[PDB]
Amino acid sequence: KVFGRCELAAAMKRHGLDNYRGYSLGNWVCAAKFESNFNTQATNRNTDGSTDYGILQINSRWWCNDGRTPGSRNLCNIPCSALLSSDITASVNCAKKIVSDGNGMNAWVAWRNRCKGTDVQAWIRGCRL
Ligand SMILES: [Cl-]
Ligand SMILES: [Cl-]
Ligand SMILES: [Cl-]
Repeated sequence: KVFGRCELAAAMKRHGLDNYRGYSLGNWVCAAKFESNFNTQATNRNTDGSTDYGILQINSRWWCNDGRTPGSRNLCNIPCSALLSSDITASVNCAKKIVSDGNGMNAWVAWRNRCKGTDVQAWIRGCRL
């Protein structure tokens, strides 16, 4: 599923991400934009052989199992394929664990490089939330 911007903002809001660990909703929408272009089916292979999955490009190196990332962990206790669903529940629940891990949203390289410190409120402008 390719979410509309406000569609995803509303989905993220109802799933409890607005100000989760102090990150306003626009931060999450911005991260999703640059990680996946709002596409739940986004996947990308990393140089180390792990793969990023879904709307927030969650990495099999640590967070999910895909059976093809040797020596990795599965800290969200989920198949990586669950992170590709049209329903963002699994991705959101796992994201909550990731952002609580120590470095906050810096865990998402695209957030650090493209969202952090910017006017992220613009990402939820005009949205019915
Ligand atoms: Cl957009
Ligand atoms: Cl915001
Ligand atoms: Cl933080």
